[PDB]
Amino acid sequence: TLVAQISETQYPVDRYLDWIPSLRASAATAATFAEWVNTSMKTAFDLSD
Amino acid sequence: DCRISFGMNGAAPMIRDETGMMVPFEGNWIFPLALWQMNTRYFNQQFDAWIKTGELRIRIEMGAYPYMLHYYDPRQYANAWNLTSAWLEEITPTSIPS
Amino acid sequence: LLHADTPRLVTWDAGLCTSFKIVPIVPAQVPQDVLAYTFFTSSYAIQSP
Amino acid sequence: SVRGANPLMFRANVLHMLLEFVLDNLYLNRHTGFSQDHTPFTEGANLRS
Repeated sequence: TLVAQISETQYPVDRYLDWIPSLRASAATAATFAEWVNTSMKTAFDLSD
Repeated sequence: DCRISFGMNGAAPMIRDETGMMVPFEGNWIFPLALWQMNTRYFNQQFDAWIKTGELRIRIEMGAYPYMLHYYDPRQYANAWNLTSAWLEEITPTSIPS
Repeated sequence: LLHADTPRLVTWDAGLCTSFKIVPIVPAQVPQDVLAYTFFTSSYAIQSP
Repeated sequence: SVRGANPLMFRANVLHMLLEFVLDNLYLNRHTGFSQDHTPFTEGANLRS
């Protein structure tokens, strides 16, 4: 759901903020973003694996 | 597409409209921020003398921007050029200060 | 005839494929009387193609 | 003459030059890495290193 806001896909989730400007991100930018989305959840739920 | 021609022999310098007309440095304009962010040093040499004491209004379309606000005593003198020009000299091809 | 050499068929090129470069012949008159030195993009070290 | 050339050898030297020019450009174009444009110049292009 979060990568579909900054990238372009055909998966419909409802476009909850569009007035904030961004770029049509490619795979490297989306992977860097998804790594932070990963490590925030790992840091909060206290996982290591 | 904004190309700037200096006025020769006392003419006013001009800049290109999106339609195709050249216009002088007066009035009310509308920018995307990408124009300035392309030309952040060329436009400072051209426009900062006209914004400060002349008659030029520029509306820079952004959508979103973080802000830092200063307060002033309204019983005193207050001039915001040393903040405005400090912002305009620092917004750069990658980033933007608040 | 018992053992001959082998040719080098596969060879890779990583740079941009061209053979026609553009050479400057004379210099340009950037400090001049008529226009000020602020018109030229060479005064700001803007890289041009 | 160090700087002289026979005018009856011009076609032989031109075909000399063309054969060297064709034999030099026998390579294969190689894929290298890419990078997303963070500057606002292009509208999110994929530029190559």
